[PDB]
Amino acid sequence: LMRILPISTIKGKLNEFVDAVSSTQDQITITKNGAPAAVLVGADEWESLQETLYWLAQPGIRESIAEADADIASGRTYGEDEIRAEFGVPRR
Amino acid sequence: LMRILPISTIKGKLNEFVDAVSSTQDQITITKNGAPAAVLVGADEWESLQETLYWLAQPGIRESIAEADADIASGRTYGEDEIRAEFGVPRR
Amino acid sequence: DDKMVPYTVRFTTTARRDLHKLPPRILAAVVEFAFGDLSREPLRVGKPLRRELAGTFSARRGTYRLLYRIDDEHTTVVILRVDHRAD
Amino acid sequence: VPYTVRFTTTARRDLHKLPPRILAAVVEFAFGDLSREPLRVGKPLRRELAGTFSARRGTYRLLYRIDDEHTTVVILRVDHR
Ligand SMILES: [Cl-]
Repeated sequence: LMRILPISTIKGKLNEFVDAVSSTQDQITITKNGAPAAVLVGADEWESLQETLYWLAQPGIRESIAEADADIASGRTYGEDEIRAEFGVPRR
Repeated sequence: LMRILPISTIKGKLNEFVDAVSSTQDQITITKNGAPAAVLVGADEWESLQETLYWLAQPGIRESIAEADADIASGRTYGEDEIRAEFGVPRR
Repeated sequence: DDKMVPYTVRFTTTARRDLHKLPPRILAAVVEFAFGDLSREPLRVGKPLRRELAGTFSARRGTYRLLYRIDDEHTTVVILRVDHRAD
Repeated sequence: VPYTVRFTTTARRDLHKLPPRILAAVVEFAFGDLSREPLRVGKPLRRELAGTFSARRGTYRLLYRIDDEHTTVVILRVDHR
């Protein structure tokens, strides 16, 4: 959901609007004098966005994902015992 | 500047907090009980993030910026007269 | 944020190649925007970008965008990229 | 309870480029906290990255998928500062 709301609609229901974006991808553009002034989103949503920004900026990101996706489809993956033994990082 | 503030601090003071973010790059994480619930930012800051995401959706964006930056340092740039000539877009 | 004088607008080779991708009406609109409104108010028509693209600005008109840098000391704007997306 | 964590060949190549202390930290996280709560230590990504998750740690990030049907986490990429 992508709601545009006056600040008067928010005031007094702050708990509820915060609860709503918190548990979802919803955003609220908050207007003041009819003009957008701020945006409210969930904390988890804000993190998702920051990490998306990070990853999209990395070189060969899409090619990486396509190659890793082809590994997944062929079973070219390694589990804990194999990785710990190849890289010399024993448990315990 | 990221500030982390309890929702009890925001309540009844939402005008002032919206004013504090709409004019700046600052962000407010609003908590319930030390747990982050929502993030408030200015409308302009939100638009900056959305436009950054738009450009980051272009494959090879940072490499093409490095090439453009090398262009600038090397004088491979084109001014109005040359651009309007090549593309047949005369003034007025 | 107002600029006292119009900035000199320049296109990099990368941006010029982008111009070539556009059909003539859009190509002409981009050129008139770059040398008109963008030149006159390089800060007001765009937004600064963030994180790894910090230092660049994006200006949108309808379905096209220009990516650019501002050099205040030399009253110059340099266009790095032009993109058009019909949706 | 804990998910089975796997590294793709692609992500394994990334591991080989790490300083040994960071390599060890990645291995301990991947087969520890990540295995226990992959939805808590990471976040789902958006736009064209929808379907993948990022876990940000001090010096490194892991890019991964979560397959709930088979209770598996698969690492796609490891990035390090
Ligand atoms: Cl990282």
